[PDB]
Amino acid sequence: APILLTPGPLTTSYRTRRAMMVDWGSWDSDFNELTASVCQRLLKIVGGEGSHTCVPLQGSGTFAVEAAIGTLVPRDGKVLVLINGAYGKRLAKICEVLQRPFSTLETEENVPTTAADVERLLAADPAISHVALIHCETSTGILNPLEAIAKVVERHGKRLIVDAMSSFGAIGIDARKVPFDALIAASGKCLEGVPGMGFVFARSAALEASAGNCHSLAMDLQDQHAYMRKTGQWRFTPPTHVVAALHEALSQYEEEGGLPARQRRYASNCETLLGEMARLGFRSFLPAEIQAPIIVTFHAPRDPRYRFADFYQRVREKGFILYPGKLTQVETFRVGCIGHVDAAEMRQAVAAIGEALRELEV
Amino acid sequence: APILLTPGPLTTSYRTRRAMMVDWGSWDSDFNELTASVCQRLLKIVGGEGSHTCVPLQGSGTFAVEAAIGTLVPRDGKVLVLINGAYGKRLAKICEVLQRPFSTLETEENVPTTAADVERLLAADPAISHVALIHCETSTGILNPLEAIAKVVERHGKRLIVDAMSSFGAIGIDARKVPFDALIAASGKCLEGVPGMGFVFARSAALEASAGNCHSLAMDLQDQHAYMRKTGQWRFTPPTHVVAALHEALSQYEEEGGLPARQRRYASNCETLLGEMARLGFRSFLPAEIQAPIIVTFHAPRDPRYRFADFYQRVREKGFILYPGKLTQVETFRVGCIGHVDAAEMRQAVAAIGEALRELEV
Repeated sequence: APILLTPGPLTTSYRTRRAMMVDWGSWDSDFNELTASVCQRLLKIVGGEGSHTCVPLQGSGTFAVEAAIGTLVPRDGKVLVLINGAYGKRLAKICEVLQRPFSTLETEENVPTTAADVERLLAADPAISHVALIHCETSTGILNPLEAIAKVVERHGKRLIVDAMSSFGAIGIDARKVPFDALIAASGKCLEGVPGMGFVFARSAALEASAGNCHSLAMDLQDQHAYMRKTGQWRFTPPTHVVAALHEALSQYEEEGGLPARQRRYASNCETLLGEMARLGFRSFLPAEIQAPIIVTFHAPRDPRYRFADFYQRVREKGFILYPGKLTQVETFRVGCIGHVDAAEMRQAVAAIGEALRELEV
Repeated sequence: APILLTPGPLTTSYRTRRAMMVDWGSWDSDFNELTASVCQRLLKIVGGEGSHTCVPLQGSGTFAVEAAIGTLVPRDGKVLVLINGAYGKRLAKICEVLQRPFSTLETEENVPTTAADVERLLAADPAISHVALIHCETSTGILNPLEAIAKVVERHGKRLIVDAMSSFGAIGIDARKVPFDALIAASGKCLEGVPGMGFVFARSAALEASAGNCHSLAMDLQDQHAYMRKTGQWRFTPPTHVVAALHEALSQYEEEGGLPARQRRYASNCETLLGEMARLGFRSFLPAEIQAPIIVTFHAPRDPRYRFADFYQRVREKGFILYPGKLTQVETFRVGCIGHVDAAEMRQAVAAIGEALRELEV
């Protein structure tokens, strides 16, 4: 099994995988307990103990992003979508599919979404009800300044929907300090669970009033929450093994020292990565002042010999799975620095990368 | 870990769980291969090699049922929903939420949906475009006669959407003999995978023409299929470990002798169950002539001492998790006979049941 240097699904600890060796009953109180501990550990992290509720959902994070747009953004609401990358585009496609009146702020891939340009467009038309953005655009690993953007959004009585899939668990987000109606994350990223379940931190009072709003049965967070309030059970088949794994990964996250411990490791991995790759002659697409310690985009070698598909295949053989580029304009590739990986796996990865290239991109 | 005598999530083999000990890359060709083998093994079973395509989906089977109603049933289409149980009700809620013009045939819980009453209502109004039903209502384990109903539906140029979640893998369904536009199943039932992914066998030509129809991004089987045609990849995060488990469970299903081998075991489990429970003084809710070998509903003991929650708890301690009743009118409970369980675990379960009751329901 190669190490996965991707934005998830990623390399998980074996504790994490062990947890899946157990079959649970979805009706069973033990599983009801498991579910509740997961929700409360999650709600603990985001700092939403008083004001929000953690609604878990089957499927990927996109499922839960849609679920949140669907259940919280009303029929008569306009959303500003910030779109500085691929995740941002998905937000646009989701509002459209839900035919939700919406408006787009595309700010190109190499530069952050600014509080400033969010300010002007908001001032224009009080029509807009909601603002939606991605915290970390994994397409390039740009970190958007959410705290600056949240404050600017709140200052205008508009409401924030934050996609924190790639960043939740690793970049500090505190609910009482970053006002939002919805933060969405998933199981298989910075928390280091396996993939297969999403969750939404929704404001208690927004969700309670959202009864009937959702365009979807399966993705109705109000119906989901209400039923789970009542019975402690999921409406529909839960992915039991995924929830257990996430519970166990949450155990490890707490043991290791929480967000700061997870952030320190990733920041360290991010450095070793940039450090070693620079020493190979690689340029990062982003300079350090904007670079999230989640995933690094690197300019492809100019060498007319360079083939990503080749380069990927040789590095796999040496025990490391990298990630393709996602930019239309300049050829690149990506290396994650997250999951159950330390500074020393990073340098072995770069050393492998170097070896792969010497057969024969120069 | 107790044995799960439920309709799933259920007791899985350990081969199945072992498969999850591996992290896969969603972009990785190995995982692309894994995904394709799963789809083709699935498409093989339902007999849809020539006419249908297996679209896999994240989340539970309900997610894929919605996905199929959403992507295949047009804006200008009326659906007849057959509703002889809880699964049937969900179908009604889904068409409503999708605001799909629809109509209901409720036939009570103890008697099958008949080809005859489907015939009349169809003749009434050619408005109806689609018919939807559950093959096995797990609420009672009634088997609906789908072959009789399919033929009656086809005979009227209407189109069938079949929820086969509880029955697929164990009751014979052949595509060239049972005309349908969509059969939906999931990973965590009669196939004995773990839960966490759905799939839809959609008619090749219906799905190809469904471009844009879906009410959902996440649940758009056309967009999902098209993208997977192109890249061999899932649009969004796949639950890699779930797909691997299902692959491995599909391996075992093929080794053991396919549908007939799976059916023989379950029919045998079903007998031992009925056999032993009768010998305790239990009455099944259904007589043998209608009873699917999936799950058995049993009349609760009349004894004013009887408490399901108590009865459940003691049987758990003895290594068996049963299932609550789901009927509004008469008190019952349910015992599954599916998953990785043989005739001899069935009799140990009944013997435990007997023991649990002797402390002190009489």
